[PDB]
Amino acid sequence: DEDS
Amino acid sequence: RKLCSLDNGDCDQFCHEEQNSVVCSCARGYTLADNGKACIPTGPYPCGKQTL
Amino acid sequence: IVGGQECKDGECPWQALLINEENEGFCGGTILSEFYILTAAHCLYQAKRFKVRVGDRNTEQEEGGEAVHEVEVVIKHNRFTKETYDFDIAVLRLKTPITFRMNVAPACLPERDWAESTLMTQKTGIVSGFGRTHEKGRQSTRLKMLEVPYVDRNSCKLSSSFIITQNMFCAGYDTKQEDACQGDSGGPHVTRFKDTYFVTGIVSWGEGCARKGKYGIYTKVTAFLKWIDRSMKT
Ligand SMILES: [Ca+2]
Ligand SMILES: [Cl-]
Ligand code: NA
Repeated sequence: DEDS
Repeated sequence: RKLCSLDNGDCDQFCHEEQNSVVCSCARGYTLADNGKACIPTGPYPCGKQTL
Repeated sequence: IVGGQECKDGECPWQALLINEENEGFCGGTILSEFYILTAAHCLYQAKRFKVRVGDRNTEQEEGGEAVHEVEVVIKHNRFTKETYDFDIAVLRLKTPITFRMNVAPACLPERDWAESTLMTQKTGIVSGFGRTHEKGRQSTRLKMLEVPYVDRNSCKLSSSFIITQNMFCAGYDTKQEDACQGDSGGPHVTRFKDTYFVTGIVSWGEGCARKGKYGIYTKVTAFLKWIDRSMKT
């Protein structure tokens, strides 16, 4: 994701 | 009424407002006291406390 | 740490020290729980193999109370970039659990919205580490702490030759000779609130150390609370  | 902006809603730790009322909560390793305010450690080295 | 003072025994018990192959400290960390340490992603590039020491008060002698733990897993933010130091965060899962004791205890993770509205609006936080005691100087053998004022985002962006992202904040002094420095990265910035210390920052970067017109730059832990939680579920 955008926070992986 | 209590507010998080005044004495942290009387909360020991976390304060938030839900449906216009203060709700207190605590970090992991603490239990919210019966009064709905205080945070009671569940063991001897609770987070965020300097050691004695 | 430039300026500040030595931590007394029991006063900074959440500090961890990342030690390299020659058992020398090169970065800090914050104890989150028995198995997890918070640190800076950029520290991962500074030793090819490292372990974690807890309970140390004097790096140049074994005093009792120290313990070393091997790392099982490193969990690095996948958006970390050396271009800007954005996303300067990693979590370490230890192979063996820490035994909490005198001088060894976790810092609390705060609730995210309250952290932003209540913790980040406190006047000061506390940064600690074994890093250099002056810019281009030597590392401290003793653990030091330092109270650092929060600095507002506008002032910090004005002061800075490099981008300040939403994942960073600034703390310290304009001209007073107190700041974090090289060797402190990864270590705790904690904010005290009603007698409990909460993790609010990770020492990340700066232009020099304690330089006039520059601040210390910290990873903003509130921006990563969900990420930190998830990091303990790989
Ligand atoms: Ca020692
Ligand atoms: Cl241990
Ligand atoms: Na400065």
